[PDB]
Amino acid sequence: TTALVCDNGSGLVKAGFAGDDAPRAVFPSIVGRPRHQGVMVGMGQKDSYVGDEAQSKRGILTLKYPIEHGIITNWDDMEKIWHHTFYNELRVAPEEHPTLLTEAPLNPKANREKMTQIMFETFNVPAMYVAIQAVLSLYASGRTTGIVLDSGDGVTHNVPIYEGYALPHAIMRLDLAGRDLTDYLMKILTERGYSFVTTAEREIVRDIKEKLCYVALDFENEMATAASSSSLEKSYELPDGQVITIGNERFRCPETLFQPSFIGMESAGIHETTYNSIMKCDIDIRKDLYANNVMSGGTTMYPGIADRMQKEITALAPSTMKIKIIAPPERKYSVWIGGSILASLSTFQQMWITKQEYDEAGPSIVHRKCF
Amino acid sequence: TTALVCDNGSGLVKAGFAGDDAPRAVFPSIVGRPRHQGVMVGMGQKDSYVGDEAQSKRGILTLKYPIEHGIITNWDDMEKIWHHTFYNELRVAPEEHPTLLTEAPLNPKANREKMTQIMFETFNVPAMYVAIQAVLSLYASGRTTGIVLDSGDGVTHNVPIYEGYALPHAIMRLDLAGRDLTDYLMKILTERGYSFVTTAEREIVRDIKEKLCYVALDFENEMATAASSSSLEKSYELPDGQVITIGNERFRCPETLFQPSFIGMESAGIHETTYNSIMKCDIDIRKDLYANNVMSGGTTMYPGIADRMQKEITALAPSTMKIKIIAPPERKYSVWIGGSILASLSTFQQMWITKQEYDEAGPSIVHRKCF
Amino acid sequence: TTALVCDNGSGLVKAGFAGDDAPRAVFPSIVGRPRHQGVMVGMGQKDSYVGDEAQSKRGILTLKYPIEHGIITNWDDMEKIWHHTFYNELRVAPEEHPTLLTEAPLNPKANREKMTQIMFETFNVPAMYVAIQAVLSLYASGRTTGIVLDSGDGVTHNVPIYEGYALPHAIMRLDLAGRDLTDYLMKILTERGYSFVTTAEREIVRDIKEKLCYVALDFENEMATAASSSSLEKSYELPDGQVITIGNERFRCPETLFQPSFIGMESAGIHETTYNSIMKCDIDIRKDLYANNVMSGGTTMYPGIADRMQKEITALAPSTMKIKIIAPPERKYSVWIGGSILASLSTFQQMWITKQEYDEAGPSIVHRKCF
Amino acid sequence: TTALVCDNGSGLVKAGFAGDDAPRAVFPSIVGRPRHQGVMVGMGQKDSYVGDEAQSKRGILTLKYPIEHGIITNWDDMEKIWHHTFYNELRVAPEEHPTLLTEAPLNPKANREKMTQIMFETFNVPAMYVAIQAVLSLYASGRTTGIVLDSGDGVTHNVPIYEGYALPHAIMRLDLAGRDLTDYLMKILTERGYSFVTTAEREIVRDIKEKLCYVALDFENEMATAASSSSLEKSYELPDGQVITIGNERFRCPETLFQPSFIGMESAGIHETTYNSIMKCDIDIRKDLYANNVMSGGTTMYPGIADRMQKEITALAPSTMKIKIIAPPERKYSVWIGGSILASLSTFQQMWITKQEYDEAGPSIVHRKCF
Amino acid sequence: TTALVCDNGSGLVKAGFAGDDAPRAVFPSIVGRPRHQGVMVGMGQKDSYVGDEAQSKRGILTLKYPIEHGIITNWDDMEKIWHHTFYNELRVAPEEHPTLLTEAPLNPKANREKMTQIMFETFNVPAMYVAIQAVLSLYASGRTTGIVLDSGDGVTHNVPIYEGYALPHAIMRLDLAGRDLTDYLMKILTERGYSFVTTAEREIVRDIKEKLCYVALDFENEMATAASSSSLEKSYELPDGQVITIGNERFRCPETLFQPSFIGMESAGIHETTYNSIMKCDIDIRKDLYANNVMSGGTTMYPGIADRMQKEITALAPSTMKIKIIAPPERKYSVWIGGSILASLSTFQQMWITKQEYDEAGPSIVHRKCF
Ligand SMILES: C/C1=C\CC[C@H](C)OC(=O)C[C@H](c2ccc(O)cc2)NC(=O)[C@@H](Cc2c[nH]c3ccccc23)N(C)C(=O)[C@H](CCCCN)NC(=O)[C@@H](C)C1
Ligand SMILES: Nc1ncnc2c1ncn2[C@@H]1O[C@H](COP(=O)(O)OP(=O)(O)O)[C@@H](O)[C@H]1O
Ligand SMILES: Nc1ncnc2c1ncn2[C@@H]1O[C@H](COP(=O)(O)OP(=O)(O)O)[C@@H](O)[C@H]1O
Ligand SMILES: Nc1ncnc2c1ncn2[C@@H]1O[C@H](COP(=O)(O)OP(=O)(O)O)[C@@H](O)[C@H]1O
Ligand SMILES: Nc1ncnc2c1ncn2[C@@H]1O[C@H](COP(=O)(O)OP(=O)(O)O)[C@@H](O)[C@H]1O
Ligand SMILES: Nc1ncnc2c1ncn2[C@@H]1O[C@H](COP(=O)(O)OP(=O)(O)O)[C@@H](O)[C@H]1O
Ligand SMILES: [Mg+2]
Ligand SMILES: [Mg+2]
Ligand SMILES: [Mg+2]
Ligand SMILES: [Mg+2]
Ligand SMILES: [Mg+2]
Repeated sequence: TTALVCDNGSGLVKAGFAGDDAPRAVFPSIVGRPRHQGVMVGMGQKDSYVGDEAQSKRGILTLKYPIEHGIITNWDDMEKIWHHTFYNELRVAPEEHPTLLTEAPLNPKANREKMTQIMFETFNVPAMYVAIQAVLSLYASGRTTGIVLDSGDGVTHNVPIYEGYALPHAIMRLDLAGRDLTDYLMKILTERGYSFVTTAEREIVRDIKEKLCYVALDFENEMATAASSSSLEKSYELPDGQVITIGNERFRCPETLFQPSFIGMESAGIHETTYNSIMKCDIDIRKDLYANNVMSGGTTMYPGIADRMQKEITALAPSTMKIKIIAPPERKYSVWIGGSILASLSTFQQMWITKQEYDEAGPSIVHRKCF
Repeated sequence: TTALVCDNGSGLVKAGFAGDDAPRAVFPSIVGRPRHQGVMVGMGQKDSYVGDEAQSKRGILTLKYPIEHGIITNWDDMEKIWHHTFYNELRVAPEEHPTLLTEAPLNPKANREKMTQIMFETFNVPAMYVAIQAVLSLYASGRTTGIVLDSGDGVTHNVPIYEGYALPHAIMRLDLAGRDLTDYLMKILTERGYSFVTTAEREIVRDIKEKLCYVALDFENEMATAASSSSLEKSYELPDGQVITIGNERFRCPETLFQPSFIGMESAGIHETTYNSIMKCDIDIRKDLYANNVMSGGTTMYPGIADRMQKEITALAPSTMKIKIIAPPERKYSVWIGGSILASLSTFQQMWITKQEYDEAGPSIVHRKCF
Repeated sequence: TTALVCDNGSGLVKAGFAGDDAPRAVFPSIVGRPRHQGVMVGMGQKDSYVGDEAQSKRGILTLKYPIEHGIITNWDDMEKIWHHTFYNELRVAPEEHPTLLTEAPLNPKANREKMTQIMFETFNVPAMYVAIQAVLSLYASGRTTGIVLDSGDGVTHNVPIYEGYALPHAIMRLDLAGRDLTDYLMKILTERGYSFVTTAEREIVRDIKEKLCYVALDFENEMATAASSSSLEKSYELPDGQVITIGNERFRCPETLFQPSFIGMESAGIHETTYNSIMKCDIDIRKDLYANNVMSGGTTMYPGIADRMQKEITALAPSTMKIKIIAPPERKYSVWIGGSILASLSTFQQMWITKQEYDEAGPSIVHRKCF
Repeated sequence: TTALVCDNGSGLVKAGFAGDDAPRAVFPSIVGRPRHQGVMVGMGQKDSYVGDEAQSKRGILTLKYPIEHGIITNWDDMEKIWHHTFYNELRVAPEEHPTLLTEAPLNPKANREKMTQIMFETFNVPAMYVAIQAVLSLYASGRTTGIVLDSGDGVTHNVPIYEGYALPHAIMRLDLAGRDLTDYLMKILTERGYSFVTTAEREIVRDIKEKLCYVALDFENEMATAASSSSLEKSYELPDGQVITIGNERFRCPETLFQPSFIGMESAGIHETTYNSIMKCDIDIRKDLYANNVMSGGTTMYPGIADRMQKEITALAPSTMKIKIIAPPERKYSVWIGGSILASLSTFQQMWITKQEYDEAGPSIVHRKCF
Repeated sequence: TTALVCDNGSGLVKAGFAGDDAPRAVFPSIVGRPRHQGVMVGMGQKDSYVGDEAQSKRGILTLKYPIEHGIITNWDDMEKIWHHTFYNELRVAPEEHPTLLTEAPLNPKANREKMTQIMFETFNVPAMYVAIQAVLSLYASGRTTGIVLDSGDGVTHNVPIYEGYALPHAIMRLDLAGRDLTDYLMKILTERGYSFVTTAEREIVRDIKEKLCYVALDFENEMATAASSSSLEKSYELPDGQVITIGNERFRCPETLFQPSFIGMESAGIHETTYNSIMKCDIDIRKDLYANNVMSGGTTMYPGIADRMQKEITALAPSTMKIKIIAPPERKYSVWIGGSILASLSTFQQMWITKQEYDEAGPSIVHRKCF
């Protein structure tokens, strides 16, 4: 019965089977609650919508994510989703086969531990394993050496691996991610009278940025040219047919990844976060890391993110260092892909945590890391 | 013994049984009082006529409605009618079975509360329920999503429902209704020497408008073409054989629904009342509301009301929004039909307020709303 | 050559010049036709008497009013009168100067239109204007805010004006007027054997009521005290010296204005007609209207009409509202006075409809209303 | 000639001179248009009333605000007002001296830009400056550190300032404001049969809430005690002397500020809006912000708003944090007061935008922000 | 006018006068820059805060150290501090008297040279001298023989002195110091959801470790006992009242000094660094060094650092060697104390480098070392 791979991340959940080349089910990790009145209850109707069903009824629901900044903040809702994923969407009964879950590095221990508990107690998972998202992304590329820049709506992080050996001590992690980009866009659009405020509207704004936003190659020049009407300006058609003129914001929003101060984020831009994480490692390694900068995660789907990353990291490094950014198609699936690969590996099977094994050992087992 | 459905609205009362496809008894909610002399009393004769009996003797009675603008202004008379409805007209003894009553949203609480009191104290109703007229209208259509424009002689109102979930916060209500249309017609006909002034005459005028009036598709053009004698002009034959030439008024009266200022009504025309009520709701919903504009209530029987509504709402909305007005046959029965349907529902039975239940709880129970 | 002001109302015609403080000619709008035999024709003699000449020969003429309920019912006769007014009585040739005519609001359009036609075609009027009687009455008072209760033998009506701005939408009009009072008096006097039946006799009865009738302050008490012989009873001396004892009728006739049902008039008494017309207007206005109740028109010459009006309107209104009825001397001339004033205004001259202007434009021009 | 300070906000305009301790002229930013008929035009009379003159004639005008939600929606009308303010009401000729204008943060750029344009092109303003309302409010208090909760009928917003340094990144803004409170009150009063619907009536309702409404300290308990007749109930005397019994609504209306869902406002109550805005800022700052919660703006004149705010914010914060709400007298003038102070500052003079300076630079200059 | 002693180290600057028993001024060598917005400039306000003033305004500043790992990385900022130290904080004018500066051994020559330059060119220092921190520490103890383990937030180093004669050839130096401990603590606290990321927050974390951290005597046993809730766990109260539960980390952070690999530091723990530095020296000396292990510097304020150091160094050495660690009170002032002593010595005066002397000789003079 093989095994199930579930990219239970923030934003979207991507699930499919070990051995598949792509997730079979992709949908938002969103729980929607009937906003007006109470619910109905007596006439059924529903007091809870999940993912794409929440999207169908979006406008009458208060939308909540259970995961924020890579952390399961609302366990009740997350549990509800998990059920709705493989149990309802994939037509899978827990006990049929074991499953792979993921998380971003440097989470609170409790995040992983409680997640595990649920898999074994709420569900009948017959063996489970948790892996670092960035690591999986590298597996998807097939490389054994490089920097993984994994950036979603939850978190942005850098993992450094060299010839199969990870370097724990230099892993970087930022709260700065897609939701901050989204929130910033909601804010910045008030400059032109386009006030989005509800959770439902927030999702529209996300739709906008995923279609129109791009990374300024040279922000200064883009701002200069933005003083003149041009191809910069786009007309976004809303759900109710009214249209929005997007100007400078089309690139100013992505800009925040390189100038975090825009949103109050007292930090370094991702080009420096990356640079510095490389600087933290031995000089004997750095040369290779430079030429294997694997970029993945949905925020890296912005057009030009690779081009400008290349530009700025090149500027920071010595001119004699050759830098190469890897940015394949399907970056949005990279982690999941890695998972499919991982689970299909013969050797890997020894890493499974059997429910019984867990029951015998207890919580702490989920942090073991041999490979 | 099933249950009784009673559309106890202003204007007309339409009663029949739960499970019927149409009301069995339809008649005016009018109380007539012998105008000349006193009454008779000693020789019987009668000091009160109701509905169709008042119509028979119309010309010697002062006619009063007990309900005005959806509010039971004269309880004595309304009580008298209720008796005369099911007790006399339908041949029903209260206690045989429970009954469904209706009202327009945003009434004074006392309207519902006192009505309830009477059902349980004056009559022996063994369980009673009150429903919003617009909601019922939507049930009659069978849709779960849309705008209900319910307009009678009492009030005009807009209710927005989405996929089974009502949106309380955006319900609109106007005093502007059929009696204002009627009163205006009485007034406007003095332009041609046709002065109607009594309550009895008022009813004639109502008869006129229900036969000849129509909604101008393009009011301006109709006024222009009205400068020439044509098919516009009609000869109405009065009760005593004298005839009336109706001109421009044939459409100028319905015009007031779109230009309320004609009667001093500082408001927005119903095309804007509708438009705005949609604007009040989330952009994620508006698209669907546009395509499910359910129009019902007797004033919507004017020929062309749908055509022009379509025209003007289309003009207000974006050209990319598809708008569809639903305007079935039997719009005049829609609310009652919905009631028959509602009462026939198995689930619905839990909503009944048992007389005992009321007696135990008290007044406030009539505003509970779970479903 | 200034201009001519003509209060061409029902009952009496009052004409004088713009700038005069009172009409120069006042006489009945009555056409009398030799009742017995034919006429004479061959020996001249006359087949038509008008106004005061008809009064001279009253007893051998059938008297007809051309205007009834404010409407020119008999154009032939009205035309004849108009000639006899300014042409014969005032010694004026049409073309010397323009003229102001009046009418009660809510007349049939044709009333005004045909009147206009005659002024320009039968006569040589070099510019003409028609004004609402009530409006003019307010001008005579000099106020810019108030209720005008204008009541003659033709009609009774209420006009509401606020700070120079009329409120069309709340104008009230009743058929109930002086001729109904007169007719009722003719009828009620048969109780004591004083049967008046001819048109000539009708005029006597009018003379009676204009001398003896008064408004009961408290009708109930007056009826009670009327059971005892007192100052109530008066001896009216007829044209032939016989005398009439008037009792209760002396106030019971005016009573009908407050209890219209007495004459079959299914309506509200004038105290409620007034009250309600105020209720029809915005709460922000009503307070002022209460304190500016301008009463005018000949029927308001009954002693006590103001006192009782005050009483009953006060009762209807809230005790905190201050009510003041204006009832100057010369109420019988108020409309005409207003006309004199109006015509003397510099600004007003732009309102004249030049004969040529009319000829060019046509009928419809008489309903323009800019000021 | 000093300078002019003009709190050109929504609702009311408060103008006075730099150095004054209070505005000299305070009046509604309302434009009224003769509702019935047309206007008059030819006889003058007026086709436009502003502020207190519109209040005088309130009942015959359609009242419009030009500013809605802090945005000048109707420039024609706003221009008209500006003229009527200092030009007519204060007896000031533009060019005599420079002026200070204000606006709520996060407005559309065009709001400020167009406003500027008018000051320099329509008027002869010799130097102008625009400031954030909340900032000015803090200046009025004299503090350099704190939270400014500025809430009017337009918008509600939170600004955080620390030791003279603003924190742009954590400014909050809500549409939820006084007009929503007012509109809600209009609606909620239909429960007791007090239907207010016109723009004129809306102003009455505002008058009601400004006199009777208060903030429930414990809403639940107030609702419980509201089941019994008590001091809760008040008799409001309307403009026409009729009285209104206000019950639960007297506090249920203010309740919406803490439970926005009441009006469909999918948001957080102002106690959480405030709390969260503090949470958005560094832990090293939060302690001070807690003890300097400066509340201002006219909606904060509701009795008990401070008491309950204190209660709920205290509950949300840790028990060890000391919280202090500043709520001086003259909260309604706070912004203007700050303006007077600001303009009187020597240093501040460098911030003026000279008309010439603007003409040379152009639009963008109005968003400069050095201090 | 005596002389000034300035422990211009990383972390804190401790200044006082030659002859004093303790520094008069102690404050952080931190420069803070207004993080949000720009600054203010025009209204003054300040664009730079130093030490305790930066602490006052901590939360709105980006905090930077100018010294890192014992090296003045940012000269601009360090210069600024020096001014703010004696010039502003101590109320001293440079030229009043000569001054003693310090540094950690094995710095880049330029560190000392540039520092000197500034003292003579930026300031008017009339003679200056630079001494090795460890040497001074030994002077403070009063011993002439021993190992000085001087460990601050900048660097950790070992100096060996025997009977007044230093042994240059065996001086050890590590980057591993207090900031690594601090940074590690920031990281390790994410295990329990306590994410500190800003420079301001970093300072809080430092405050935490300086209050709660201690050195595990037996790390293994502490980890074992840490599996059970006990006295290990502490509740730290943050600046905003929220509390933090510190567990294992309370000793795991100090552990890194003995197992540097925890932070990627491929080195030997300080117990072996010390041991080995002794091994590097002649067997005829080692015996004495063992009995005079002078520990100083702020990181040695962790409770138990002496106890465990004793334990582990004893284990490494032969059982017959007597080992004694000196760990007086005021270890945090040791270097400065030594400086006060040094400057007060008569003989020592010959070591001063006169400004003129420097000007004549040039840069190289600062590395002379006779005594
Ligand atoms: C409508 C929408 C996007 C499309 C806007 C429309 C199609 O285009 C415009 O009309 C531009 C037009 C505009 C153009 C030019 C100009 O100088 C001043 C204003 N924007 C406004 O007026 C603002 C008015 C407004 C109210 N608070 C605000 C807060 C900030 C900014 C604006 C507003 N405005 C459209 C909205 O607020 C509305 C209502 C706000 C939602 C919650 N209440 N917005 C929305 O509901 C969502 C769907 C976003
Ligand atoms: N076309 C796109 N352009 C930019 N960002 C995108 C695009 N599609 C998705 N994203 C962003 O990627 C994130 C969602 O996908 P993903 O990053 O895979 O989520 P997660 O990594 O949390 O599973 C969001 O930030 C989303 O907006
Ligand atoms: N043929 C018609 N054309 C227009 N209006 C009609 C017609 N028949 C009935 N009406 C109007 O509908 C109202 C009466 O029916 P209805 O609206 O159902 O009353 P209610 O809704 O109050 O029960 C009146 O306004 C009536 O004039
Ligand atoms: N003394 C009076 N008392 C009561 N009514 C009078 C008196 N004089 C005239 N009227 C009434 O006024 C009307 C005639 O004058 P008027 O009202 O001015 O006529 P009109 O208004 O039609 O020009 C008649 O109803 C007449 O009886
Ligand atoms: N006594 C009061 N109680 C409550 N609210 C008030 C009171 N007086 C004024 N307000 C409200 O304050 C707003 C008007 O004053 P203000 O808030 O200063 O307007 P703005 O801030 O837009 O200038 C309105 O919401 C008004 O109802
Ligand atoms: N109570 C304490 N416990 C542990 N370390 C401390 C304590 N107080 C200060 N320190 C550490 O000492 C260093 C600061 O003082 P110090 O070591 O004298 O600085 P420096 O030596 O650079 O002048 C920092 O590492 C600081 O955290
Ligand atoms: Mg991801
Ligand atoms: Mg109906
Ligand atoms: Mg008259
Ligand atoms: Mg304000
Ligand atoms: Mg040190």
